[PDB]
Amino acid sequence: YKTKPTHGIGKYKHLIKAEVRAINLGTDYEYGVLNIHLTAYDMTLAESYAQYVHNLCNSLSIKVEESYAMPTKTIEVLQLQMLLDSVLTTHERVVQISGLSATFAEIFLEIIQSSLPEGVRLSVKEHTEED
Amino acid sequence: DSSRASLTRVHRQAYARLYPVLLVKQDGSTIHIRYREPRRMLAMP
Amino acid sequence: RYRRRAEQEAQAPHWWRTYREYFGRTQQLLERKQAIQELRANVEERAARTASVPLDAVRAEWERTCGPYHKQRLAEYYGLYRDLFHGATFVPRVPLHVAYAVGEDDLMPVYCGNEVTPTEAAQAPEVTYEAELWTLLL
Amino acid sequence: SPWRLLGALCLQRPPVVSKPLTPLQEEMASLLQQIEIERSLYSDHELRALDENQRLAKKKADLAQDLEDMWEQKFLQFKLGARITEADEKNDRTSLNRKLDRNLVLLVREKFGDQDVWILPQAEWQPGETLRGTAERTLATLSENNMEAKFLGNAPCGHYTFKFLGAKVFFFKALLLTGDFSQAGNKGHHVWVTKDELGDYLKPKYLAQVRRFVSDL
Amino acid sequence: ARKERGWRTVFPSREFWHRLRVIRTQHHVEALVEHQNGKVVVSASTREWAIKKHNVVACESIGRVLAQRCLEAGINFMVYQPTPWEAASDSMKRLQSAMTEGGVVLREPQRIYE
Amino acid sequence: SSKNLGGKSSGRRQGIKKMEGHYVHAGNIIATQRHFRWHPGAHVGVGKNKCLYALEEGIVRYTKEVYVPHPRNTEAVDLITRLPKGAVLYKTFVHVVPAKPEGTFKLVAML
Amino acid sequence: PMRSEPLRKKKKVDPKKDQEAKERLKRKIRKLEKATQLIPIEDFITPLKFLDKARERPQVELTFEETERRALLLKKWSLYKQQERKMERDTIRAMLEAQQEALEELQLESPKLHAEAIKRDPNLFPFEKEGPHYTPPIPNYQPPEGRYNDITKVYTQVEFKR
RNA sequence: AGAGUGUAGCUUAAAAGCACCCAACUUACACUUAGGAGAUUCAAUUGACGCUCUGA
Ligand SMILES: [Mg+2]
Ligand SMILES: [Mg+2]
Repeated sequence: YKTKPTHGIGKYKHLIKAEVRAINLGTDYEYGVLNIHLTAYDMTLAESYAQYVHNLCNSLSIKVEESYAMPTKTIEVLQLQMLLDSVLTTHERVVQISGLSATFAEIFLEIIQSSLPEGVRLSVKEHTEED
Repeated sequence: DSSRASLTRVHRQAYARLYPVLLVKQDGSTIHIRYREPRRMLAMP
Repeated sequence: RYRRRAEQEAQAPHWWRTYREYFGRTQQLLERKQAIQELRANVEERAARTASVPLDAVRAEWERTCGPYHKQRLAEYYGLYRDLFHGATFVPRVPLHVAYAVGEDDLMPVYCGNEVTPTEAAQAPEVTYEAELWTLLL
Repeated sequence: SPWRLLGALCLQRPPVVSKPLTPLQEEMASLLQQIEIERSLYSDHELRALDENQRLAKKKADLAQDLEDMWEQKFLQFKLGARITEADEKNDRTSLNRKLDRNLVLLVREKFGDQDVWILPQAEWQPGETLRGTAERTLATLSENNMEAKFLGNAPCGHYTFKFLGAKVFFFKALLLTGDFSQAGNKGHHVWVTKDELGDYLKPKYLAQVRRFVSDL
Repeated sequence: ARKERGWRTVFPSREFWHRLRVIRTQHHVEALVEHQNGKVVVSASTREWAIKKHNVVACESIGRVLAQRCLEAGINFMVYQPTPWEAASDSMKRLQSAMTEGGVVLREPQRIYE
Repeated sequence: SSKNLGGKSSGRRQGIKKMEGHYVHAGNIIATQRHFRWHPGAHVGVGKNKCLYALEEGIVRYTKEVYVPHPRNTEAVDLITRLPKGAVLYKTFVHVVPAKPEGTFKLVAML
Repeated sequence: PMRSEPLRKKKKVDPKKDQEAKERLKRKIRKLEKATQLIPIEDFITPLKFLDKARERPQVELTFEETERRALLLKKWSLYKQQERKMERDTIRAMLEAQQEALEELQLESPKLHAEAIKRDPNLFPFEKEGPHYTPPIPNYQPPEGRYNDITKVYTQVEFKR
């Protein structure tokens, strides 16, 4: 009898995975694709906070999907005050996020707030951008 | 808790020296940045 | 991580069909607590970032404490208990140090599972076990 | 049961200055900057400090330092604008500029008829409006300031009770962007208190456990 | 005696008479010597409260004490079959160097016919 | 018009040749297959076209064992590392329980 | 080819209006190429001006008194980050448990407050905050004691009004 | 005042296994490799400290 009372014993594809907004009405809006943008006049401090964010999210099991970088700004001394010249540059980097709740929303912002270092800026938003 | 991300190296291989430069903003506030050409000050117009 | 989990499943009951079917104190921890705390300083953590670990003192510690538990395994793997006693295990708490004479010196010892030649075992072995009436049986 | 309807908020200023770094943290910045130097490579400062030097050291027998002290003299003439508003005042604890390295909470007083309750600022919610704007109406009225000041969340942070008719209190959270606190020497008895300073400003369990929604640091 | 010559798809090969398994964990490192049946014959873990006294230094310590015990158990030939990332781990290179120099050879001589 | 052309291949004759509980001498082909359906178990080999043969003279049994692939098998180690943590794979295997003991000690002389 | 399918749908027929959208789309090709923002690359990549000039500053040594010092500071650092992470991790632990009961109370008290609390305010979308600094100050780019870096206004131009 | 009790985070673990932390690779994460850290609330199943509860 081919099949058996042990049929389906090895099925490796419903277990594994295969191959906007977050709607969720009433509880409502369970923040979806948000790009938190880490920007600094430094390089190492900006990277070390994306370091801190990404490890924070996986600790809190809320999903991250990108960690890429916006490329670098090319500005001198802006010659608005013998006219001065020295190139100070800015290093921006993207951290994405996919899963958030309403009830973790204001809290998970605080751990980003309280731990945010010297001279860096965040900016949460939705998604319409490319490199 | 502004110290959690404070201390780090350069995580790259080939790279110039970065010096402890104190840039300072329109709002009066100064910041420890890292920059070449060790002007200890930079002032942004 | 999966190989750790998957080798747990091959000891389970498994109702279907398995290859295994056809082919199968209180002062003790208190003294040990200060022991590691004391032993964490004389390594100066300078012997970490290449210590030797003298085995012979360790062996005397092993034979007293976890000798007999371990020694029961070899007496079952070699299948003494299913030939000696028809099953019916025992855990030997008396450490039996038996050895034979290679002439004058040295001693070829017998451990639990060793190999000694019958040239060495012509004459009866020199025995000590450091315990207190016994019959010894070969 | 009849329940006494009452709302609240909690306000926080952020640290505008980073924390003074600990004695273990100060060493690590020294070692990490040391190891940054030796792995470094092709320095524009040292391309002109070592190897223009060897032609200026043998032209005489046949830049680097003149640019140094100019980088020191504006380092010297610029007196650093102070991080110090602690030892000068020592007393004006209702200042918006007292602490620089830690988060604060706004803290007021109402001599009640029944008790005399030192209060973490509250509100009352009418049957029409939300619980969320019930926070929002009180920084305008109860203290007469101009705090354009973002709120965070609609779900609250703290819930403690007192039943004699039962009462309730619903603690929220918010921040400051900037501060126009009008007429700071007002006798609406208010004060800007840290975590470490409200240990002797709270008596009761209705306020003793509101530390369970502050960032502890 | 027969080695189980099959199992060409799965890992590890179950063709041996005596294997060497090591269990790297937190706070400890174990080393088991097994038969084909899964009956462990000698062991040396740092739970033993005898080598708890006196990490890589913990790993190369067991290569000293267990190669002491296989000679005391008559076990002279081994097989060590690791994942290719712990074969290049600095702990196991010191384990095998205390094991092949400690007396046993980890190579399992051939099952002679004819 | 019948644009379709080519499907005139004959049947491969691939399947179990020695079913469960059969006596199998050493070298008999237990099964022939493509796209693994039965993996080798104890005393069962694999040839180039994935057939299964018996390595010892015995009796063939079929079990359901736990599938751990080789860590160089890069097409299927990523098969593991997308499973959730309760998961094991459970392929099926073909064993040969050997019947004959591999020899006996016999008197040859009296010397 | 949805970029050029507007083009020849206007090129084939040719009224007057069809010539405006075709012309504007050539601008709107280069508008979309400046609206979507593949033209830039990262400066993660190394300039090979840094390639040959590695051999300018190679000298290092190591000493046992440095090395033993470099040992324990990292262990104390591995100690220091370990407890303060736990303090941070019990902080978020304690501030959700003071959320979780604080939601179950009003949700089991009042059904109007039940629905009102689980939504939020959409001012979390435009949130942007700047870091703590070394100096706040009481002012600034220096008010005119004798120093300044603000752009001072006599014959007033930073902008065209003043 | 009444109560449930009680192994570091967790555990039909009994001084264990997982989690966790810092490095080194990775844009980062992950993996791996080198390390790091810890508990039976205390006295003879009792008695007595820590929390969480039911109080005013
Ligand atoms: Mg066909
Ligand atoms: Mg046909």
